[PDB]
Amino acid sequence: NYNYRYRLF
Amino acid sequence: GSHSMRYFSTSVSRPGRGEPRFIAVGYVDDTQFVRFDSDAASQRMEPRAPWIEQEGPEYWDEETGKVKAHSQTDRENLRIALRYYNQSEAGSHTLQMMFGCDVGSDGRFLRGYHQYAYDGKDYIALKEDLRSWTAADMAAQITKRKWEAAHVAEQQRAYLEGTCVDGLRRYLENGKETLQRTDPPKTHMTHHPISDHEATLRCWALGFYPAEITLTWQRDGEDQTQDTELVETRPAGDGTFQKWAAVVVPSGEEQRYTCHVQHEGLPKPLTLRW
Amino acid sequence: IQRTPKIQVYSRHPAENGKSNFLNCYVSGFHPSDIEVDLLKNGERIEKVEHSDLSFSKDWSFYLLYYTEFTPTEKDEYACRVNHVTLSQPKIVKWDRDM
Repeated sequence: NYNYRYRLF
Repeated sequence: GSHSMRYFSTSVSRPGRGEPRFIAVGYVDDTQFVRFDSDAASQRMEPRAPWIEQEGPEYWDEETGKVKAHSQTDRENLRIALRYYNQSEAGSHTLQMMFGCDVGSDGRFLRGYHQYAYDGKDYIALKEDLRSWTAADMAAQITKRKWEAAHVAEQQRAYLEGTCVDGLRRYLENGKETLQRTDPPKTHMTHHPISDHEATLRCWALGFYPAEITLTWQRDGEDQTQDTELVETRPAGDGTFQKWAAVVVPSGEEQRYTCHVQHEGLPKPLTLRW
Repeated sequence: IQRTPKIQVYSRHPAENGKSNFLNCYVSGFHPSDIEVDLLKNGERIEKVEHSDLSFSKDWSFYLLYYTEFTPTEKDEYACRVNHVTLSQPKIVKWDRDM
């Protein structure tokens, strides 16, 4: 199960 | 004992040669089970172990959504980095990330990870408390500050203690016959004259799972750390692994040297003499 | 900034002449990821050669396995030829039946 949230630098 | 789930992803910018390629793979322990290739011509998260195909099409519909997402995110992050670092738009740069979790013998949560690396080197990573962040240089603190006003640790912490643990536990039942095995190493020794004064002794460990293993030589019970030649643990293909250790010894002294093997699937550690 | 690859050439099982095997080139610890691995039989490139999917280690270095079914015979010499930017000429490693 992959991650749900992803952020920009 | 314990088990681990890992997803690793590499984005790589190719200026002029087109667009950032994005590759991602998943592991339970040391067995690869899913993948995604931005240049696949399928644009779907694919299976790589037999026991993940039993999952239905809504699974493949979902995971493909999460990992196409993240691919575009890092594709931009490659640009933000070339900004924060003042680099030219003709060079190739690499963005790498890993995340996952480790669980005990009971399936309880043990430790989680969430880290990034720019161009081979530590960039930012989540601490062990899963509360704070560890930036590696000035550019990553600009990002470290951003990610505390956003409470991103809160978010990632929620994934790790919940979704990450939940799904691993599921796969550990789906593939219990492949994933819960321990295969002990078959071990043999080899022997070869370099000159009329010396010979090589090579200690071989074949066909084991999982990958952890120790191979050490001794001379009269004394550790021979610096004259030992020790290769990286390597994959056999079928999902076992190999490793060997080698010493050069003087002709006629092969009896003082011994080679010790430790593994999960070995009750007692082994010892092998020529 | 950039690390050279470590190259191992070997068979899945010890080399019985006339019994089918798998020839492996494992490459590990390199950076950047961009790399070329080729298998050679008595010099010539082996065509149908599969490889694993880009993965990396606890320390951000990359590894890859390149492989091909084959049957070792008495007169045949194999090798692995690795093309990476750290190398000025592609490094070639001969398959040694006891390595």
